[PDB]
Amino acid sequence: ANGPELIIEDTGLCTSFMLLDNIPSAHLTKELIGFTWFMQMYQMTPPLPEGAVNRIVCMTNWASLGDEGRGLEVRLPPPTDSSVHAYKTVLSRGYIDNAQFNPLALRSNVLLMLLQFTLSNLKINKSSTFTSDVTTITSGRMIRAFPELLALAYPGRAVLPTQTKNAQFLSTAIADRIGRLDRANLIGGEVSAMVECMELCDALTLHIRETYIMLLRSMHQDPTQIVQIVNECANNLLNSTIPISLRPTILCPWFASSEDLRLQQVMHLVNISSNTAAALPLVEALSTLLRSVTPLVLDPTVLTNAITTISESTTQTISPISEILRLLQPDYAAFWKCIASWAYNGLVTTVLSEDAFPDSSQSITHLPSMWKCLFLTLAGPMTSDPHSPVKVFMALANLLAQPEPIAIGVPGMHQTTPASQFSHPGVWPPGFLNPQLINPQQAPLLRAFAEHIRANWPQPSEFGYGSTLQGSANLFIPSNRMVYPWPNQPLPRLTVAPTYDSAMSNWISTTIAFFIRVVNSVNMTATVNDLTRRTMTGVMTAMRQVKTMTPFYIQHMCPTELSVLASVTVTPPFQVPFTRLVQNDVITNVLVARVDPAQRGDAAVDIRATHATFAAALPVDPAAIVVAMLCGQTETNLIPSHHYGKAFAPLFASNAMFTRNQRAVITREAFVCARSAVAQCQDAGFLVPRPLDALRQFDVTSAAAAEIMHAVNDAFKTAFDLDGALLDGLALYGDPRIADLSAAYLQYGGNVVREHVPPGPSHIHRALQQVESTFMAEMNLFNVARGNLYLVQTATNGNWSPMAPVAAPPFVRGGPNVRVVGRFGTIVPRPNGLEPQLIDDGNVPRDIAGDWVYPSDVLQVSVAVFRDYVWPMVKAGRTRVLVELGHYVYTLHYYDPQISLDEAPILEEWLSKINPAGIPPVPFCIPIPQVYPCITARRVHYAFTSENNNDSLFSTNAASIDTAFGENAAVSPLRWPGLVDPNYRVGTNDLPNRITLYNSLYRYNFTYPTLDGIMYVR
Amino acid sequence: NQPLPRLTVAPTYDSAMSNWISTTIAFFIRVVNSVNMTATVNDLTRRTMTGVMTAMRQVKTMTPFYIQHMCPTELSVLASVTVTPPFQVPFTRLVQN
Amino acid sequence: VLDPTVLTNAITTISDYAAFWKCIASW
Amino acid sequence: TETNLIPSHHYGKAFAPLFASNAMFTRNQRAVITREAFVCARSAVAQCQ
Amino acid sequence: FVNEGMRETFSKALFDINMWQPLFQATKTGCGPIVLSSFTTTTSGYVGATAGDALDNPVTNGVFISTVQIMN
Amino acid sequence: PTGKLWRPVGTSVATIDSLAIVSDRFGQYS
Amino acid sequence: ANLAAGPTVLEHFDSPTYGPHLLLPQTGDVLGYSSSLISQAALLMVESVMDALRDNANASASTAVTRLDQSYHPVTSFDPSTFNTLLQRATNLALLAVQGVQSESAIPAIPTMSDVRSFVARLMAEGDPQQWFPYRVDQILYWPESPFVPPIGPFYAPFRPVNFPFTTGSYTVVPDASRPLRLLPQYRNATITVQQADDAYEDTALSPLITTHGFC
Amino acid sequence: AQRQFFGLTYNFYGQPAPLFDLNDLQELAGCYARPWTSRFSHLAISTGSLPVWSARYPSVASRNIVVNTLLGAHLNPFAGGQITSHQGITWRDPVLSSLAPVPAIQPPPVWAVAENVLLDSNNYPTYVLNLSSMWPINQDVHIMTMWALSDQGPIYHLEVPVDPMPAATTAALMAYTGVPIAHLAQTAYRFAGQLPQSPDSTMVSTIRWLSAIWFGSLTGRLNRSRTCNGFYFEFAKPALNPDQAVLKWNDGARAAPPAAAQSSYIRCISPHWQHQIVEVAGALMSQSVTAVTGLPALIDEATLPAWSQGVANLTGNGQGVVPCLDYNPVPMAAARHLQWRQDGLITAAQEAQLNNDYTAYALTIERHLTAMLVANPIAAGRMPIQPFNAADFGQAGQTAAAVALAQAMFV
Repeated sequence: ANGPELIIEDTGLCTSFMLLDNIPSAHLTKELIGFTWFMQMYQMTPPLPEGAVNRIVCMTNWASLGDEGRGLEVRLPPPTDSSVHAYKTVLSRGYIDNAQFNPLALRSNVLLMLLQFTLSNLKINKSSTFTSDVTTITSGRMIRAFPELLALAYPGRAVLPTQTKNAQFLSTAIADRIGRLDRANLIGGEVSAMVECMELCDALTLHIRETYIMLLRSMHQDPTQIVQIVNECANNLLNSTIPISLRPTILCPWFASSEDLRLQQVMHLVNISSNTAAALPLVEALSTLLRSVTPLVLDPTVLTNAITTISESTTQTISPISEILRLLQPDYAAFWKCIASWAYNGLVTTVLSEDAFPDSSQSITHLPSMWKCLFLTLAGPMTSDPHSPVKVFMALANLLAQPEPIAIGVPGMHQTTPASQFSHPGVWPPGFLNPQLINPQQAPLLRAFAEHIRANWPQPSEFGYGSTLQGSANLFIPSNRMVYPWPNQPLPRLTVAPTYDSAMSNWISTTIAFFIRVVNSVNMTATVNDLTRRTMTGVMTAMRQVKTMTPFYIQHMCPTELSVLASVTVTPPFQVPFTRLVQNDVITNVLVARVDPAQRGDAAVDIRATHATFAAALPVDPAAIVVAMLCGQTETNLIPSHHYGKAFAPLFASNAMFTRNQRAVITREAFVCARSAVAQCQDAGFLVPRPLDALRQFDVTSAAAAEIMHAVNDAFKTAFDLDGALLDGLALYGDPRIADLSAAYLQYGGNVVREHVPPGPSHIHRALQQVESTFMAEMNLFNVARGNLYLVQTATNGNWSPMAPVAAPPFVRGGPNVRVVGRFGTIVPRPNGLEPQLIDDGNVPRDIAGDWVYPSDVLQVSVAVFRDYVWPMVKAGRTRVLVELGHYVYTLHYYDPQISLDEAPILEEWLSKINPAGIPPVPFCIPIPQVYPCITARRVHYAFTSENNNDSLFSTNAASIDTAFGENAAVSPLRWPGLVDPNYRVGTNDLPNRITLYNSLYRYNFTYPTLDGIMYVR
Repeated sequence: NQPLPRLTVAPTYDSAMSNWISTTIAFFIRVVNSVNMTATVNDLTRRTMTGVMTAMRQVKTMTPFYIQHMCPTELSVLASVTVTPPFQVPFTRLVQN
Repeated sequence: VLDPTVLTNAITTISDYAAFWKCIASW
Repeated sequence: TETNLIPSHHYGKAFAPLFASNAMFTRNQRAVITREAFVCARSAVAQCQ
Repeated sequence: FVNEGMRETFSKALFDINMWQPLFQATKTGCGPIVLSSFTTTTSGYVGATAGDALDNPVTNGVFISTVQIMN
Repeated sequence: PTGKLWRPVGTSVATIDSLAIVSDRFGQYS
Repeated sequence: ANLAAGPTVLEHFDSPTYGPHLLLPQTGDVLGYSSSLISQAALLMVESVMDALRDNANASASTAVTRLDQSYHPVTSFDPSTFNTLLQRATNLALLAVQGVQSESAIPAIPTMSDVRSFVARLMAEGDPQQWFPYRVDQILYWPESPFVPPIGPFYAPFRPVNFPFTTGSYTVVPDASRPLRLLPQYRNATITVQQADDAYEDTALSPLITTHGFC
Repeated sequence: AQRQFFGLTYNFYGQPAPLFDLNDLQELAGCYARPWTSRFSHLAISTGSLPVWSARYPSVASRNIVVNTLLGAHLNPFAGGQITSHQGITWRDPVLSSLAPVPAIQPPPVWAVAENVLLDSNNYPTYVLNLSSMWPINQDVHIMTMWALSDQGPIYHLEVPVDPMPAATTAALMAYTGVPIAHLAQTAYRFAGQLPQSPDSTMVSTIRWLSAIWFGSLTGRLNRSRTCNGFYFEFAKPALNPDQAVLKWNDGARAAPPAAAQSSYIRCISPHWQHQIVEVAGALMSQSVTAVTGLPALIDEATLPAWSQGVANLTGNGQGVVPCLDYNPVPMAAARHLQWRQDGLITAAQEAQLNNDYTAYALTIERHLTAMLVANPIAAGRMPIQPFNAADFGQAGQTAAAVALAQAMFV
C-alpha cells in the first residue's frame, strides 16, 4: 500500500525556532558573587535560555515529542557553528568545497531548503491532556501537562527568585495568558473535538501546520457523502449502510477534486512508455479483472455442437464443416482484451491480427478463405481499431478482386493489396465511403458488402461510471462518462435469456446473412460444387441461430462491469470518442505534452509534432473473438444484478479505491511546488510570485532546473514517502524550466481538440510562498545576514557591535570619492616607487589608498590580488573597502573583551578560502557581553555589516542581574505579544514581519475512521 | 550569431539551429504521415515514427544555443591563437550565381 | 559537453563526435 | 552543459593556457621571413629568365 | 498625394452626403454610402512638385488618388 | 474619419448594421 | 450533461410534439444528398430548416399551426464559431428561418432527393453566414418586430439586431414560365463606370456562346 | 445540473482601471494553476492563523475582495463574446482554465477597461457546451456578483422549507459537529465548485440548511437552548476572540418550523465584515448554495449601492424581489446576547458585560481596518481593504429587521 502518509499528529508544542542558549554565562564563585543566578541552584529548569548570549536559531520540531517523525527536517547550528552545510542542497554537492557556500546559487538553496522547512512542518496539532494546576504558580489553571517539555512550553509558569534579566522580562507575563481557553466538546463523555490554547509556538510553524488542516479538509467528505460516492461507484448495487447519528468528528481525507485527479492521470501517462508494452499491463490488468467477475461462461461445445450437426455428404473432398471446425480454433484472452481494450482506447486500440486475413494469393473459390474472411467480419466491431471497417471491407473486396473491381484511392495500393495494409485514413476505397459509387453491374457482391458494413456497424454510446461527487480522471470525455462501441442498455435485475435483438446480435445476423448471399451468388454458384454449397449455408445459418448469450452481455451486463470495474482498476480509464465510420473523425493520434508549446516558440507548429503520440496496438485474433462472441452461455437461474452485487462486494468494501484518490492530491502538490521552485530560481516564467527576488541566482541552465526540480521531487517523496513515480517523467526531455501538461488527440480531418490539464488550486503553493515572504523578513534566524560587509580598521575599546551597527555606515556606494572595482579587479603595478593602481570600474586604474566598493563576484576571481595589495592597505588603516555581496551566510565568534585580540587572522583566513567558485560564511567577531564594568583591551576589528543583521540575539545576559560592558539586549517583548502585551488579542499575529514565539492555537483530536468506520458494507 | 545572453528559456529555443532542427522534424512528421506512406508503413509503426521524430524535436538539446551564442566567441578567439590564421571564403545561402 | 543519454532515454521509451567538431573547425 | 557554468570563468580558464604558448607571435615571425624568402626567390628566378 | 487636410475636405463633402442616407434608400437612387477610401490607394514613393523637390518627401504607403479617380 | 463614433451593438462582428452611435450618459462621442 | 459525448443533440424549442423531446442522431451519415456524406446529425437540420422555410413560405394569418416554426436546434457538441460543417451552416440559417424569412426558390411540398440535394448544395456554396441573430445554446433570439410570436417558457429571448433588413408580408406563388420571359429595362440611379461595368460583364458573361440561326 | 448564471463585476470605486495589481494576478491567479476554486485556500480555522494582518493583504477577507476584482478584468467573454486581454494577460484557452501572458503572434484583442459589466453565461456559447469542465467558473462569477452587487459586505441568501430537515440532511450535519464555521464553508464551497451538481443533490439541502442555522445563531434565536432540528452555532466567549463559530447538535427545545417559506437577502452592513472570518466563511457559504441553484429570485433594490440598480437578472424592484436586510456585527451581537439573556442562557448582569467584552472586540477589528485603509490608499490602483469611510462602523443598519426575520425563520 503506497498512499501518502497524510495524517501525522504531533502532541509536543509546535514551534520551529528554539531560543538556543549559546555562549553560556560563566559560573563564577571566587569573585563578584551574586551577579548571575542560575535556575539550576533551585533545582528548577529556566524557561528562557540562560547564557551570555542567547540566539534564536531555527530547528523544525526541536521541541516536538509528538509521536512519529515527518522524515525530513532543517536544523541550522547556532552562528557560532559553521552552518553552510545546510545550504548546499543544490548546485554545490561536488563543486563548491565544504568550508564554503555557493553564493551564486544562493536563492536556489535558501528556497529549496525553505520548501524543506515547510514539508517538515506538515503535521496536525493533536490535542493533549489539559490538567488543572493544584500548585500555586497558576492556582487552578488549565496548563497542558506533557516531561521537562512543560517548563519550556508555558514561559509564564516560571518561578523567579531574583531580578535576573529574564525574570526582568517574564515578570511581565499576563497571568491569565497561560493554559488552554476553549475546549469545544460535543458528545458529553467523548473526547473533545478541538481544544484551544496559548502555548509557546511561533506564528509561522503554526500557520503552515494549520494551512495543512485546511488541506486535509479540501479532501474530506461527511458520511452521507462518502456513502454515495461508494454506492454510485458500484452502480447502487452492493448493500452498504451509514448510521444516522452524530459522529463527533471524523477527518477522513480520501477525496481529491476532479481536477487534482486529471493532473495525475496525464502525469501518469507521461511515465508510461508510449510503447505497446507499457499499455499491455494496462489492458491485461482490466482483463484479468473483467473475467475475475463476469456472468459470461464461454462454452465451445455449444458452437461445435450446433455446427457438427449439419449434414454433409462424404462423397465430397472439400469438407465445408471440417474447415471452420479447424479455422475457428486458434484463447478467449482475445475476447476479453477486445473489451478491456475499450476502456483504454486512448492508449491502445486493438487490431485484427494481420496473419488472420485470407492470404492475397487466392480468390473466393478458395473455401478456407471464405471462412477466414467471414470471421474477419463478425469479429470486426469487437476491435477498437479506427479502421476495422475498412480492413473488413478490403479483406473481401480484396479476396474477390477478379470478379469485383472497386475504386482504390492512392497509388501503390491496388485492390489486391494485402487487406491489413489499409491503416491510413486517407486510403479508404472511394466506393467504400460512398457505396453509391460502386456499380452493381460490375461489383454487385462487393457493393452489397460496402452497403452492409455502413448500415450495420454498431452505433457508439456512452454511460456513467464513478461518483460525480468525486470527480474523475477523464481527459476527452465528460467526467464520469465512458464512450462505448455497442449501443447500451441498463443492467437487468430479473432473469436473462439469450435474445436475438441488439446491435451485437443483429450484427451477427445480418453479416451471416451477407456471407450466405456470397455463397449463393453467381460466382460461387458457377464454380463451387452444389451440395457442398448447401452445407455452407447450413453451417452459417446454424451459427446465426445459436442461442449465444453474449450478444446480450456485450449490451447489458458488460457496461455495468466496465463502469464498476473502472474504479477498482489501478489506473482510471483513458478514452477518446469512438467514431462509427466517420471518415474525418478517425483519431490518427492521441497525444500528450511534457513541455508547453508556449515557451519554446511552438504556438503555430502542428500538434502531431509538439506532443508525443501513444503508439500501442494489440493484435487480437478473429478466431477467438467469434468463438466467444458467438458462444456465450450463462447460469440458467441468474439475476444479473445479484451476481454482480456479489462479484463487487470485496473490491469495494475496503478504501483502496480511496488511496489513488490521495496519490492524486500529493501529485497536484509536488507539481505546483516544483513549478514554483524552478520558476523562482529561474528568472520570470509561469507567473509565480517570487518573494525571493533579492537573493541571487546565476545558474538558470536546465541542469539547474532538473537539480532544483529534483530535490523538490525528493522532499515530497521523503515527506509523504511514496515509492511510486511522482513528478518524475516531467523531466525526460531534460528541462524542468518549461514543465507543462497537456493531452490532445487529432482526427484525420483537421480538428485537434487539446485539453491542457493545469494544476488545480493547491494548498502549498501558498504555505511555502508564505514562508518565503516571512523568511525574507527574518533571515538572521537562519544564519543569513543581508546588506553588505564593511572592511575598515576600527580599533576600538567600547562595545564593538558587528551585527547591529549604530550610526550611518561609513562611505556608501556612489558616495564622494568612492570608486568601484572594475569587473576584472586587476592591479597595474607602477615603476620606481609609485602606488600600484587598482583598475577601477570605469576602466581607469585608480589608487588603493581610498574607499573602494568591491562587487563580490569581482572579489571571487581576484582575491589572490585583493589580499596582496588592498589587504595590506586596509590593515594599515588607509583604505576602507565595502565588499558588496547580496545575502551571505554569517559565522559569529564571541571573544572576551577582557583579554586583547586582533580580528585580523579570523579574516585573512576567510579570504584564503574564497575561490572563483565559493566563499565561506562571512565571519564576524563579537565580544561576549560581561556582567560587571570590566577594563577592556583595545582590540582591532575589520569586518562589520551595514544592514542591521542582529535579529536573533534574543537575549544578552539571561541569568546576569544586568549586563555591564556587553550590549544589554533585554528579551524583546515585540516577540511575545501573546505572552506580555495587554492590548494583544487572542488570534492576531504580524505573520509576515516578526515571529511571535508564543501564540494561541487550536489543537484537535481528529479520529480517522476506516471505510468500516463509516458505512457498514456487506 | 549573437552576444552570449544570460541563459534562460528564451535563448535556447530561439537559436537559428533550434528553428532548423524544429521545423525540419516538423516537416518530416507530416511526410511519414503521408497517404502514400500507407503503401508500406503500418498504422502502428507510422505512429511509432511520429513518436520518435517528435522525441528528437522536443529533446532539450543545448548545442543549438552553443552554436549560436557561445561558439562564435570560441572561433573568434581560437582563430587568433593559431600559428596558421583561418582562410575563409564568404558563405552563401541560395543566392546561386 | 555532448551526450546522448538524455536523447536515448527520450527516444528509447517509444521504440567522441569528431564529425561535429570537424564541422565547426571546418567553417 | 556542465551544471554550474559561469561562461566568464570557464572560457577564461580555457583560453589561459592558449595565450601562454607564444604561438601567436610565431605566426608573425614565420611570416616576415616568408616575405623575405619570396621577394628574394621571385627576384632570383626573375633575373635568370 | 492626398495630404492630411485635403482628406478633411473630401471627407467633409462625403460626410454631408452620407447624412442623406435614409432618403437615398427610400427613393432607390444613390448606391450605398460613399467612403472616400474607395477612390484612393496605398502607393509609396517620393512625392513632390518636381523631381528635384520630390526627392525630399519619401512617403511610404501614403494615400494617393489617381487621376481617373480624382474624376469620380 | 469624421462624425460621431459608432460601435458594434450586436458585439464582435460589425456588419454595417450592427453599428450604432455609441451614445451614453455623456452624450455622443464625436 | 449526461449525453454530452454524443455527436450533437437537436431539440425542438417551439411547442415540441408530445412534450419536450431531445432528439439524438446516431453517428452515421446518409448517402445521397451530398457528394460528401452528410452526417445524420446535420441532415436532420436541413430537413427541418427546409420546413421552417417552406412553411414560412405559405403560412398565413388566418391559419393556426402546431408550431410557430419547424426548425431544429443543436444543443450539444456543436461548434458555434466556424461555418464549415453542413450542420453549422444549416444551424446558422435556422436562427434566421425562425423570423419568417422565405427562400426565393420555392421549396416543394414533398421534398425529393433531387430537391433536398439542390438545397444542401446551395447551403454548402461559399457565402456569408447570416450575422443579425447571434447563436445561443438555450435561447433562440427572435426579432420583436417579426410575425413570430414566442411560445411561453424560457427558450425565446426577444433580441433585436441593430439593423435587420427584412420587413414583413408574404408572396403568392406563381407557376413556372413555359418560355424565357423578356424583361423591359427600367433604370435606377447609381451608374457603373464603363471600365468596371465591363469586366463585371466579362467575369460572368457567356463569351464563346453557341447560337442557333433559325430563319430570317 | 444548472446551465445559467448572471454576474456583475466590481465597481472601480471612483477610480480608473480595475483595482488589482499585477503582483496580485501572480498571487492568486498565478502559478498557472486554475485560479478558480481557490478562493477558500486562504482561510484558517480562525484569524490568528493567517497572514491577514499587516501585509500585502491586511484582512481575513482582503484576498477574495482582490481575487474578485481580478476576475472582473478577465471576464469579457461573458460580457461580449471574445476572450480579450488585460495588460499582457489573457486566458490560455477557450475553457478559461487559467491566466497567462499574451501569446506573441496571435494576441487577443486588448480588453476594454469598463466598470460593472454585466455577465451572461450565454454570451459565451462554449461555456454551456462544456459545462462540466469549466463548471467552476460559474460558482465563482457567482461568488463575485454577490460581493459586487454590494459595497459594504457580501449579499447572500437565506431559506427554510416549511418541512423538517431532509433526514439525509440531519445525518450529513451530524458528521460536521465539532467542525468550525470556517471548515464548514470549506466543504460548502469546495462542494459546489466542481462537476455540475443537481440542485436536487443531498448536499445542497444540507449546506443550505447550514446557512440557515448559522444565521439563527448569529441572532441568538437558534442558541444552545433553542436549536434547529438539533443544531445551533456556539460563538466563542468575547474576551478571547468571539469571531468564532462551531456547529453543535444539542437536544434542547426544537425551534418549531416557520408558518411559511422564509426567504430574505442578508448582507453584513458595517466594514466589520471585512475582517471577521466568521462573517465571511458564513456569508461565503450561504453563497455556495445560490451558486448551484441560479438565484432564488431578484435581490431587493432599496438598500443597495448606486451601481446595483435593476441589474438585469440580479437586482429587482417589483414583485420578484425579496426585502434585503443588512446587519451590523455589534448592534447585532448585542441583541444576539439579549436573546441568550432572555432564554436564561446567561445571567441578567452578564449581558451588560458580554457586550462590553464583544464591543471592545469590535473596536479592535475597527482600529485595524481603518489602519489598513489609511495604509493601502486606493488611488494606488489596489483595493485589499475596500474604502469605507470611518462611519459605517457604528451604522445601525437594518439589524433590528433581520433580528425579527430570524424569529419568523425559527419560530
